[PDB]
Amino acid sequence: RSVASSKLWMLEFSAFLEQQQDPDTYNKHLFVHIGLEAVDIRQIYDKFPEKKGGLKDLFERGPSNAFFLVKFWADLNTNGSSFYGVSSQYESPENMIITCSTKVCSFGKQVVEKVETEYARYENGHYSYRIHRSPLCEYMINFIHKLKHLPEKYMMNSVLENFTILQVVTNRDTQETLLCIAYVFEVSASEHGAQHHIYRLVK
Amino acid sequence: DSETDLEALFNAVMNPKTANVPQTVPMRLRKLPDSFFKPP
Ligand SMILES: *C(=O)CCCCCCCCCCCCC
Repeated sequence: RSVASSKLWMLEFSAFLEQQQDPDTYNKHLFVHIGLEAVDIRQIYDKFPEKKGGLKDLFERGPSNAFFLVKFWADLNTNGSSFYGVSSQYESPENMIITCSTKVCSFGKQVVEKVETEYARYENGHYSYRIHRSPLCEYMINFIHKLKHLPEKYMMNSVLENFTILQVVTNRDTQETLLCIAYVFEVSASEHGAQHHIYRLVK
Repeated sequence: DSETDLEALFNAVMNPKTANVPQTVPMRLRKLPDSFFKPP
């Protein structure tokens, strides 16, 4: 359990493109997937929204054990019959109503936000939450299109330097930060496809 | 003043002569762990 505070653990996260070849045949490509060294949070504050409710405000309010930075190397090697989606799964000892707020940022400015409410399912003494095949927003689809249509790989990384995602998972009733994950991106150059490093964010 | 929109973002990299996006410290030049740029 890497991405885990005291109250919530993210077991699974992936962004994918699923293509329907025919009614019985589907090809799925994963862009990124999950399924701890410390980083000075001050080194990344500029890459994320500021002011009240922003990364700094959230981190200062705590708890500090809820804050993570994920570095993704994204696999972009993939080709009206397409679905761009994201799936994620969480476990908790507690039965909560949680809100998952995902912000896409460019040069630290919020460009789009997706907000999702999730209820618990009892599963083996604990509770599971699943965001199943959430449609990827058009901005993200468009961003991926533009990325792949850049001449050179070095250009993709130059664009990605200033593209981040902030995911904040909150107890809806109490507004306690259960998980806050900052996502940073490079393009995968590896023969093993998508990779990742997970860090604890510290003061 | 600089722009911060989708076309401007890619334009800045495709045609650097006409770039008008905020300027930043490259991640490689920041105080970050070595593993940050060495994938597994
Ligand atoms: C829009 O509805 C929500 C914003 C996107 C959700 C985050 C999914 C992570 C996307 C990673 C795709 C890989 C491209 C670098």
